[PDB]
Amino acid sequence: DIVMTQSPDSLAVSLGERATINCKASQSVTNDVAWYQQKPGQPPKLLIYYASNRYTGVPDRFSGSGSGTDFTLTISSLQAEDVAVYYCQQDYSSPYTFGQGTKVEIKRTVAAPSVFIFPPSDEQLKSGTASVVCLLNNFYPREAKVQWKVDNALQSGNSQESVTEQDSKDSTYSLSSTLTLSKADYEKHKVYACEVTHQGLSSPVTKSFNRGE
Amino acid sequence: VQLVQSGAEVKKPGATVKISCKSSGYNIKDVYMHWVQQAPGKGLEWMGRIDPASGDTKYDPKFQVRVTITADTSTDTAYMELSSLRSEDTAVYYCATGMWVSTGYALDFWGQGTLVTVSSASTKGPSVFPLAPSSKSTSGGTAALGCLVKDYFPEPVTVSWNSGALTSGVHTFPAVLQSSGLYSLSSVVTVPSSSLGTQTYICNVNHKPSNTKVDKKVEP
Repeated sequence: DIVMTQSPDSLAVSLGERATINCKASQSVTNDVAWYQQKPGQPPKLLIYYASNRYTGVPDRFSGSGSGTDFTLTISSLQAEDVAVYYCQQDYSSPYTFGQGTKVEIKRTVAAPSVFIFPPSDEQLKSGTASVVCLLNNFYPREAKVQWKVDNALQSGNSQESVTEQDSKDSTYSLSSTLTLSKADYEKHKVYACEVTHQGLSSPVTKSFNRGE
Repeated sequence: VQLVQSGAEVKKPGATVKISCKSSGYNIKDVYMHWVQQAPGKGLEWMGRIDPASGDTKYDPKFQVRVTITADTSTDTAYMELSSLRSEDTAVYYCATGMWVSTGYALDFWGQGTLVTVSSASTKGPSVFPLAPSSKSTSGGTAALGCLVKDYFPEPVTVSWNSGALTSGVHTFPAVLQSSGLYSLSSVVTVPSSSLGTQTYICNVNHKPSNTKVDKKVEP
């Protein structure tokens, strides 16, 4: 019933730059706030408690500040291991609400994806459904748009996306989109194309095949 | 000092679960135990606390109605029970606690996580289909191959290439739940195209819940 709004929702900083998250409580909360760090898979870690006290073992990079309703976590010089989501939490009163979290990620030079397109296996067409798969691998930043078109017809409700975690070496993202349709629909139509829009692209790149080739 | 939680569960809608969480190394009854929920790709959300000495619980209204937290000081383990399960209850559940803070109810110690899935879907191994480009010329010297791993339940699957021999350039995607009620993902790998198909690229998929290891030779 106290609401912890933190911003930004996503932070991208170069290796060794500073990192500022902050948190706004809906209601004066004194010094009674902790920050935590979570990484994919792992349970969370406590970094600061009581607004500005490093839990022993946590290194000097991390420091918290503020009291009342406006609080901030600082990361002096980001490092490879600091990529994670960062959460804010109040222990002032009845329900100890967390914030929604800030994703902190390594800034990288921009890079467009390499787009690849896969037609369905004859092996799958026997079961009576066709999955067409478009793969944009190794791009940064994550923000990417991808539209399916079957014979020039913008597809709408019939596909799904998935996205990797940022890469340890590359600091890049890969994405796949999968268009599902029936064997009939697949056999009636002819040109299957995905079209990708991204910062690093100077204008959209289409990858396409025609079924019968 | 460790909190060890119980294993992943798969539960029909309208069922009830009791996740446990056991504590070594410190006196359970001297400190609070908190449970927290994390919906797939969402934030942490505080469910409720319990005082094992008293039995005294506080909850979040969101969770009061349907969640009961209890603690058994005889086994130094704390339990969490949701009734009237629901697909949106699918999330990882954490017990947590604080006892080396020294000034606050902040939680320095957390469990593995315990995954609860709620689904009407039945246990089912995946069907595996090769992702290769049309033809062939193809790139260069750079092509992508892969594996559509489709229609399985529950999670998880282990994908690998060439029985582990091949790790570079491989990305296995976060599984995705379809309207089936079943999971589908794919695994892909960048390779040098001049080297193709001098080398075969087999792709090994393992779904322990349905006792299923399968294998695809991928070729364009």
